[PDB]
Amino acid sequence: GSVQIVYKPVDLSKVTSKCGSLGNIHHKPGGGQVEVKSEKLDFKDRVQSKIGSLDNITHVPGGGNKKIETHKLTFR
Amino acid sequence: GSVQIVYKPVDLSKVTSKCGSLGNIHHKPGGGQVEVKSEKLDFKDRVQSKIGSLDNITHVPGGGNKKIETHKLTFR
Amino acid sequence: GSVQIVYKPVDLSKVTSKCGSLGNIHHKPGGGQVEVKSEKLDFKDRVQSKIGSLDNITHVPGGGNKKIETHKLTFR
Amino acid sequence: GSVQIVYKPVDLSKVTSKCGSLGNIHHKPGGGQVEVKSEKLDFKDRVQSKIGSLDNITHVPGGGNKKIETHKLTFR
Amino acid sequence: GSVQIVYKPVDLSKVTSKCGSLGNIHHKPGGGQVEVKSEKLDFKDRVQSKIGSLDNITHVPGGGNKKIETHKLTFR
Amino acid sequence: GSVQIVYKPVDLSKVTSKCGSLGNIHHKPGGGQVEVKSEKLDFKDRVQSKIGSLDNITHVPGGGNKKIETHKLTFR
Amino acid sequence: GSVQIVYKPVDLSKVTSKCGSLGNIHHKPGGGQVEVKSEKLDFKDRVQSKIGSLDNITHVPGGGNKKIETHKLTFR
Amino acid sequence: GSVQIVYKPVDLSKVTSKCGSLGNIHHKPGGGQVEVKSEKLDFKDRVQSKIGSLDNITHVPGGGNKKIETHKLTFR
Amino acid sequence: GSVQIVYKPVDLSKVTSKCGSLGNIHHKPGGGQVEVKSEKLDFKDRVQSKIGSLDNITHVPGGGNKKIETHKLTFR
Repeated sequence: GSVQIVYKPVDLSKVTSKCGSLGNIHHKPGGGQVEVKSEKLDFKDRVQSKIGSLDNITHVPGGGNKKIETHKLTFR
Repeated sequence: GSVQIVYKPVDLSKVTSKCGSLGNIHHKPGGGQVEVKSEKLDFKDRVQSKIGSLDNITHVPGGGNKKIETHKLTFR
Repeated sequence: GSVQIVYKPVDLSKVTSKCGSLGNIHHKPGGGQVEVKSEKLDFKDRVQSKIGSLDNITHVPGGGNKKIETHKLTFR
Repeated sequence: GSVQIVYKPVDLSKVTSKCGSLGNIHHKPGGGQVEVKSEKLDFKDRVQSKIGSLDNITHVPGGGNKKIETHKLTFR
Repeated sequence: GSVQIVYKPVDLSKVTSKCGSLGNIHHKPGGGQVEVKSEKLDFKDRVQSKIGSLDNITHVPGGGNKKIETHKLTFR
Repeated sequence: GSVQIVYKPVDLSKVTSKCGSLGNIHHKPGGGQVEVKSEKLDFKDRVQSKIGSLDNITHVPGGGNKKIETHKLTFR
Repeated sequence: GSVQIVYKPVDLSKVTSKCGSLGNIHHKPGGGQVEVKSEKLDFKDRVQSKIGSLDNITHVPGGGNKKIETHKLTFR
Repeated sequence: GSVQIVYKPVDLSKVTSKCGSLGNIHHKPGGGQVEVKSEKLDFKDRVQSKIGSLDNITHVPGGGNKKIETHKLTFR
Repeated sequence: GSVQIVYKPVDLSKVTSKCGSLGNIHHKPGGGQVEVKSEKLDFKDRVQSKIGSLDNITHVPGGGNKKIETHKLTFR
């Protein structure tokens, strides 16, 4: 039939931050082990994997603001 | 038939933060173990996985504001 | 029939940050082991993998702001 | 006076050990911090000292037997 | 006076060890920070000292037996 | 006076070890970090000292037996 | 004392068979599958193992008679 | 003392068979599959192993008679 | 004392067979597949192993008779 779909989302939004001095941050990790013992790995379709990782992250963004959007229109 | 769909969500919202001095932050982890013993792994469709991970994160964003949106319209 | 799809998402949005002095950040990791013992890997289609990684990240962007969009229009 | 001293301690003793297989010893310390914050130090005569130290000792002597003697004769 | 001193300690002693296979010893320290903060140090006579040290010792002597003697004769 | 001293400390002692295979010894330190801080130091007589050390030792003597003696005679 | 053991068992026995025509023997099994799906095998001390064996045996001895003996004399 | 052992067993036994025509023996197994799927094999001390064997045996001895003996005399 | 051992087992036994015509034996197995799929083999001391064997044995001895003996005399 005479099907009609209008997709018109209007976005005027704002993500903002104000900060003074940002600093004097100390990160001193004391080491330590990670250990993974296994047998054969068998990953198939679309698998996402992380094994035995050791991370030490210092992340000091002045802003660090995030806006995430996902506009979707499926028709069949 | 003569079906009509109007999708017009209007967003005028704001996410905001104000801060003075941001600092004098100390992170001193005392080490320590992570340990995983296993047999064969068999991940199939769309599997998401993490094993035996050790993390030390210092995250000091001056703003750090988050806005997440998911506009969706499915038709058959 | 006379099927019609209009996709006109209007975006006037903004991600912003203001910060003063950004500095005096110290990151001093104490080492430590990562260990992964295994048998054969058998990865097939679309697999994403990380194994046995040791990371030390210092990340100090002046802005570090992110805007992510994913517009999608699928038709059958 | 006409003093006489005979010092004739006779030692016929034995310290002994017999051992079969000695092994399969594991020592896995997880790191971690040790810290000393102070004022002026003023150590004097005959001191034996350890300050803020982190130690890991593995000692597997096949014998490890100890015999200690201290013979003394003071005359005035 | 007509003083006489005989110092004839007789030693026939033995320290002994017998051992089979000696092995499969693992020592895996995980790192870490060590810190000593102070003002000026003023150490004097006969001092033995260790400061802020991070140490790992593996000692596997096949024998490792010790015999210590200290013969002393003072006359006045 | 008519003083006499005889110092005849006979010693027929033995320090001994018999050992099989001596091996498969592993030593894997994970690194680390060290800080010692002070305003300029002052150390005097007969000192043994170590500052800010980061030290690994593997010591596998097939004997490693020790005999120590001292035979002090003082006459006044 | 004068311990004595006499071991003098007399065997005069017979194992016997008489048969006419031995034949018109058919062994016609209808085939068929054997299937074993597994993971890693980890056999240690004294293991005796068979996996997936398929046998078709036709055994037609004209006699097939058996006599088994085990004479034993233990002294302490 | 005067310990004495006499081992003098007499064997006059017989294993015997009489058979007429031995024949018209058919062995026609219909084939068939054997399948073994596995991961890594890890056999250690004294392991005895068979995997996937397929046998077709036709055994038609005219006699096939057996006599087995095991004479033993142990002294301590 | 006067220890004595006499070992004089007398064997006058017989294993015998009589058979007429020996023949008209057919062995026609319908073939068939054998399949072994695996990962790496890791065999150590005293391992006895067989993998994937296919056998077709026809054994038609005119006699096929067996006589087995095992005389043993152990002294300590």
